[PDB]
Amino acid sequence: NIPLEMLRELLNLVKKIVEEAVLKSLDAIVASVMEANLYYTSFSDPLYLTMFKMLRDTLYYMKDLPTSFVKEIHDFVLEQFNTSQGELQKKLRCQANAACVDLMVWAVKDEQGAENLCIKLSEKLQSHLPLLICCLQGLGRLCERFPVVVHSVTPSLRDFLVISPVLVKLYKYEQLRDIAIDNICRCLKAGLTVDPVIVEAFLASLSNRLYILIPDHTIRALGHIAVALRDTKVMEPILQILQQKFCSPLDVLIIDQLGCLVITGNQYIYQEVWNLFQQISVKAYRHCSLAVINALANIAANIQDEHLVDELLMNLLELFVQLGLNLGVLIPVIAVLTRRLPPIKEAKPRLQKLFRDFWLYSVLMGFA
Repeated sequence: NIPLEMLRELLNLVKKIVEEAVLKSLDAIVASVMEANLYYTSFSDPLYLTMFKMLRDTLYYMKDLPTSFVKEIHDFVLEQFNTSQGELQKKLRCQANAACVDLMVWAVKDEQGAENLCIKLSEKLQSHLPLLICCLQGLGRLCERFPVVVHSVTPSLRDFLVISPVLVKLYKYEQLRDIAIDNICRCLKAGLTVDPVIVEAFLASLSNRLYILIPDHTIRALGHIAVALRDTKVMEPILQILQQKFCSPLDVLIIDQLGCLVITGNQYIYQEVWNLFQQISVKAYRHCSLAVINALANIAANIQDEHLVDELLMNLLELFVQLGLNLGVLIPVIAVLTRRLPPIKEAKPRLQKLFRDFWLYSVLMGFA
């Protein structure tokens, strides 16, 4: 229960300490002391960064604020931003600038103001790195708060992803990419929260873009959105898209995505993916022969439905007994699966027959 006048005097303190003349005087006395003869060298940038960081933090989570206070806060941050940013267009000031960005997005309460903020950030994006990442975070948060401007911000984020010279120069890394796709997923979920038809338009647009090294980014985004909507008319479209998108070293990470897709825990999806893997194994794209079993190695450790566990165990036992008619690589996954279960006492005699056949084949081949 902080009374308001303490906030007012804190604003007075912060506006008094951001004076530049006092900084110049401190620099002059620092020079006098240095020439008179110590850890710090220049106080201006560190003091400014500390003061802006505390300004951002100490007014971060505080709520229940009427109109005059927030409008004057917005005045402070906008005038400081205009004075500061419009001068370095010729180091550590970017952190303070990003603090100003994070503070000013809290002090907005009008949809038109949000639209103006999005327009300015879109203008600055399509051309310091902390400033860009904080701009992306602010765009994501603002889109999360206001569902109206989602269609306004949907293209601005996609055009950068589908087309990034800075990333190309950096390659010759991925944190910005993953935070960007996370913001994309948050924007999509916020949009579909209010409008049940925007997601269909977005998936149609991404399918059209896929039709026309962008496939790697597209596949990663598709995997991220698919795992994002695991709970929720939405799983069937992505299922059919991934079914129809098959077909080239680009197939290495597709099954990697399928391994994560297995986690969702749907009987039909599990049957489809297991049938696809069985067909691939029977045919043996020879290069994928290793990759697929690697996917199994990842699948074996990420199953939580016991029904799926026993079904997978039976399926791989049947696959092993069928392939007997090269076979020494299928044991590690069985060991990993069986190390997660207590010793078995009795079950369906089908399991007993499968185990007996497996041991018979093992002793025939002399693996023991």
